[PDB]
Amino acid sequence: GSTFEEAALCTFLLNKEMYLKLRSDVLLPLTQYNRYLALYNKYKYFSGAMDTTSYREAACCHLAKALNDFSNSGSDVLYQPPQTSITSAVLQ
Amino acid sequence: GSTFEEAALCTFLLNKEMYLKLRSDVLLPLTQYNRYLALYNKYKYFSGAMDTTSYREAACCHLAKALNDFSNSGSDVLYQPPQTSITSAVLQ
Amino acid sequence: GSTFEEAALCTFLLNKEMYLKLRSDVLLPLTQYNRYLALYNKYKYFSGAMDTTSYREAACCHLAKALNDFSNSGSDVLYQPPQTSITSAVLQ
Amino acid sequence: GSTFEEAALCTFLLNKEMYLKLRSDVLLPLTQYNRYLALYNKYKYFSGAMDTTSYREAACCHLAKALNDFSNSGSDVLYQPPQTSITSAVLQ
Amino acid sequence: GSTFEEAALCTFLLNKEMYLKLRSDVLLPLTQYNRYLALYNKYKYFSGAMDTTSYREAACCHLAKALNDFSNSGSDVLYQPPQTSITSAVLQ
Amino acid sequence: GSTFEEAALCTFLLNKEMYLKLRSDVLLPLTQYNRYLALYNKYKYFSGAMDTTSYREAACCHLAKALNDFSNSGSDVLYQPPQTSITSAVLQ
Ligand code: NA
Ligand code: NA
Ligand code: NA
Ligand code: NA
Ligand code: NA
Ligand code: NA
Ligand code: NA
Ligand code: NA
Repeated sequence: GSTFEEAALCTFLLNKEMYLKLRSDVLLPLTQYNRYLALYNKYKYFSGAMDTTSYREAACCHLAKALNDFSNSGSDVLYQPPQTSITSAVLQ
Repeated sequence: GSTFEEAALCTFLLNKEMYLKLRSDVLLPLTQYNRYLALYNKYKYFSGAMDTTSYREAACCHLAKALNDFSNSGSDVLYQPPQTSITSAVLQ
Repeated sequence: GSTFEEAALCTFLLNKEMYLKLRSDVLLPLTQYNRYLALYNKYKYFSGAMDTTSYREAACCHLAKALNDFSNSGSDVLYQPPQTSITSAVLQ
Repeated sequence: GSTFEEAALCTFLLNKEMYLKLRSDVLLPLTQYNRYLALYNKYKYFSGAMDTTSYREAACCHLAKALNDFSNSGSDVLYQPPQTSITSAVLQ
Repeated sequence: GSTFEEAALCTFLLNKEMYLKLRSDVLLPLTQYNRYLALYNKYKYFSGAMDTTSYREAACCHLAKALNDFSNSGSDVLYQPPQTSITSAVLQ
Repeated sequence: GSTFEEAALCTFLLNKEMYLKLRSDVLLPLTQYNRYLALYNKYKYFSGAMDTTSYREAACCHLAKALNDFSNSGSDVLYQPPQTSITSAVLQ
C-alpha cells in the first residue's frame, strides 16, 4: 500500500523492524508482492522489452527485491531507490 | 501526467527546454496545475493541518511551484524533489 | 555543542554508539535539548508562523527529534539533514 | 582518458564548456568513444546477457551517451553517474 | 552573511544571477571574502596543520572559492558543499 | 580487487558481514591494504604535496581507512565515497 509505495522512493536503513513493517504492508493484496518480484528481473536486466517503464513501479520492484534478499540474510542493508532520469520521464 | 509526476521525483536542471516540456504536460487537465500550486503552501508551511500527506502529491506541488518561480525568472535552477522520510511513510 | 551542530548537517547511521555521543554533547547547557524539540514541530508543520528560519537551527531540531525517537525505539535509523533550498537561503 | 573516466563518476552540469573538455578527452584513442556508445545499450537494457558488469565501464558509457545526447541538443543537463550497488560489487 | 553561510551548505546551480546574490552578500564586512579564499587552501590541501576544522567554515571557503572560479569563467557550474563526516564531527 | 575497488565508490552500510567481504577482498595481494592506509593520510590532509590525485585511488584509501576504523570498533557505520569534483577531473 501507501507505506510500501512511499517507502520504495526513500533511502533508509533496511533492518528487522523496517522489514516487518514494509513486508506486512504488501501481504495484501495476495499476488501483490510476487508480481513486484517477477517485474524486478525485467526492470533491471530486460528493460528494453517493456511497454511500461513507470518509475514508481520500478521502485516498488527494487524494494520488493530488497525485502526478499533481507528475508534470506537478516543482515541490515542501506536501501536506495533506483536511479531517476529526467530524460527517461520526458520519453514516457 | 506521467512525465510531470515522474519528473517531480527527479533531480534535474530546470531550464527553458525542461520548463516547456513539464509545463505543457500539466496544461491538461485544466485545473491540474493550479491545484498543485494551492497545495504547495499547505505541504510546506501548514503540513500539520493536512489529513493527506502523499509524498508523490507533495513532489508534484514542489515541481509545480518550481515551474511557476521559473515562469517569472527565466533563470535556470537545479530542481530537487522534497526530502523523503521513512518515518513519514510508516506514519500514514 | 560543535559535535551535535556539525553532526545535524551530516547523513549517518544513528545507532546506540552515535546516540550516546550526540545526546551527551547536548546534555549541557541544560535547556538546550528541550528547546530544539520544541522548535522541531514549528520548523516541520508551522514554518509559516516563524520570523526566523535558520537552516542550521532547523538541522539541530531535526537531529534532536531523531535522538528522541531513538531513545524510545533502540532501532538504528539512517539520519538525514533536512532538505536544503538555495531559494530559501536568498529569501532571508 | 583520466579526465573522462574520473568525470563519468561525478555529478556535474553538462554544458558547452564541459561537453568540449570531456568529448575532446575521448577523441583518442579513435574507436574509444564509439565503443562506449555501443556498450551503453547493453548496460541499460540488456544487462542480463552481459558477462562483464564493471561499474566504472558502466559510468563511462552513461557519460558517453550523455555527451552524444548533448551533441544533438545544445541544452545543458545535469549529468549523474549510474546508480551504484554494494550487492552488485560483492556479486563480481 | 546568513544568505552566503546558508548557501554554502546547499547544492545549487551557480550562474550569473546566483553569483551576484551570493558575492554581494559577502562584500561586507570587507576582509570577509578574502579570508575565506585564504582558508580554502588550508582546508583543502593542508587540513593536517589546522587547529580549527569547523565544517560550516569549510563550506564557506568552498563556496567563496567557487564564486572566485566563476568570476574568471562566466560558465555555470553545479555547486556542492564539501563532504560531511560523522567521524569528523565526533573528533571536534 | 574489483569488489573492493567497486565498493569504495558506493554508499553502503558497513557492518560485520560487509567488513568481512571487503577486508577479505584486499588480503591479497599482501601489501595492497597497508599501501591504501599509508595513502589515506596524504589524500586527506597533505593533498597539496601529491603528484597523483586519482579519484578511484582516493576512494580505495577512504574505504581501507573505513575498514580499519571498523576493525577497532565493531560499530556499524554508513560508508560514503570521498566528494567528487568535476573541476578536479579537468585538472588532471
Ligand atoms: Na497492503
Ligand atoms: Na497532461
Ligand atoms: Na554540550
Ligand atoms: Na583521450
Ligand atoms: Na559489477
Ligand atoms: Na555581508
Ligand atoms: Na584481492
Ligand atoms: Na584528480
